[PDB]
Amino acid sequence: PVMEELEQGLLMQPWAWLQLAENSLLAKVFITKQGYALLVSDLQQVWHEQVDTSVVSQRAKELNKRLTAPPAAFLCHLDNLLRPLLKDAAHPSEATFSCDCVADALILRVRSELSGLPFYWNFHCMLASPSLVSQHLIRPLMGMSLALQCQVRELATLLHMKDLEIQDYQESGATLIRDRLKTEPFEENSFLEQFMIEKLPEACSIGDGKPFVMNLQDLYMAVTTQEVQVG
Amino acid sequence: SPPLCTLPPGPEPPRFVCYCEGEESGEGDRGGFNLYVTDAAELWSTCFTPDSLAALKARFGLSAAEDITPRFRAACEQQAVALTLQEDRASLTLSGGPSALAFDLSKVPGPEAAPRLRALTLGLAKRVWSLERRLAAAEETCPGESLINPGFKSKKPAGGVDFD
Amino acid sequence: SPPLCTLPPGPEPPRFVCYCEGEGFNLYVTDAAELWSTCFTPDSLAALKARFGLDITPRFRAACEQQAVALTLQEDRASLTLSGGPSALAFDLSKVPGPEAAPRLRALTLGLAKRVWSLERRLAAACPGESLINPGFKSKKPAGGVDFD
Repeated sequence: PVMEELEQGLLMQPWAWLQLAENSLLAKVFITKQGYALLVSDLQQVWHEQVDTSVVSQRAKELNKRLTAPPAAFLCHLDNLLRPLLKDAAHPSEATFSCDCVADALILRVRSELSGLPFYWNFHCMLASPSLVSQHLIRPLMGMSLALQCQVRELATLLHMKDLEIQDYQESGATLIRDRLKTEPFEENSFLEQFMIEKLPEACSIGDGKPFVMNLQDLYMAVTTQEVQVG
Repeated sequence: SPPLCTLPPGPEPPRFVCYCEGEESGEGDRGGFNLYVTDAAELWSTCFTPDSLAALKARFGLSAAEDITPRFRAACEQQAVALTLQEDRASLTLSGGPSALAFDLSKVPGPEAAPRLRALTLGLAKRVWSLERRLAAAEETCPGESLINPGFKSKKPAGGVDFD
Repeated sequence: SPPLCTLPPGPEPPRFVCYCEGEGFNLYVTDAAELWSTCFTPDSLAALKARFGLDITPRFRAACEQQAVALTLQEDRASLTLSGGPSALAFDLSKVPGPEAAPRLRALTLGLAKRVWSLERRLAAACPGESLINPGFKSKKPAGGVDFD
């Protein structure tokens, strides 16, 4: 059951932007006293990891020897180190991050100072399975796109109603005072034609993934929650 | 000023008050997170335990080190709290965050609840006094065109002889 | 804005809280466990006003804002000294029965919670069947004769 709770928590969490020494990644981490689950990506490949208390203790002992800590304390310290970075960036961290892309696997090394002493950890993230990758990226993105299309349709209907009201005002023996405040009739086809050639090239640039985390996270979280509730 | 809220919402007279205690900041004494809810006649407390805290945090997709006080305060501000009272148990539903949270509460013993009620009353009086004083104190107490002469280009300052 | 005061109001946590209500108005002072009330009556209130040459509510509020209230407790008796006017006024109170007071503490707690919420919110923003042929006459169903059940 603990693994199931870890998976559900990882699914609930939103994407965050991580700036390594040279590159950038999109990461989602869920840490509990029983272990943790991590999912990283760079818009080309997705790596996933999930570890339990025993693995955490073994890795802590083998990496940073001379430290005798229970797995729960190590997990809590890892959460304290990671969560602030994911919530906000460009703030005092003092936690170096590095990545090594070994054959068909990734190693994410995190270094920090725990009360003025070294503290090292490594995430051994293997290639994520298609099922998990799909459930975490593809279906939520399609749901978000459909929701945004519905929002656009609703806004278009509202604009049509406002245009009808303006037409009624004009036809009711009216005379606009400020000619500058004159909105032209709204046409869906014309607006789409203008947009696709004026703003799509600059509005469809994902880049390194920063816009995705900065703009479409609330919708992503809502879609993921709805999918979880459905099934 | 620990987060708290009163129910039912609206202009009707209050009939229930809920608040949270614990998770004190700083290096001083720290107590486990707990919720106290009273009708002014009976008191309900979580009676949580560290295993209970871990189970509650993991159940709702919340990390062990995650702090629940900000979520409680945000929900109290939004008045997204719902209550269901049983014969001897209470269920509290919070919808202030992205995901709904469920809490279970049991009646506190009377001998132990009475000192808790007295402390709550004294604290409420102190907060009322402090906030009233604060409110009383605060509420009342063309490029290259000269700007000077439009239509004439701004002449550059006279430099003179500048040897190369 | 019912006036109230706490003792001590400084950094030390308050011990007793005093207030007034319903101007059978009686000054209520509570430690959150026990209560003391003046139990004023119209005749006694008139006699006290005549003796002191008299509303006390403005003076009580001024003292509470300025924290010019002095408390004394002795067994079941309580004594209050109020200052701010030309001459300080002294009042006496007896321990009201607990059974009669429990509703008083409940109401005080509910009112305090309501005031806290309200002040925090304030500081935050700072004819079917009518016959068509004959209007005014109800439509009448055609005579169905005898319809056996």
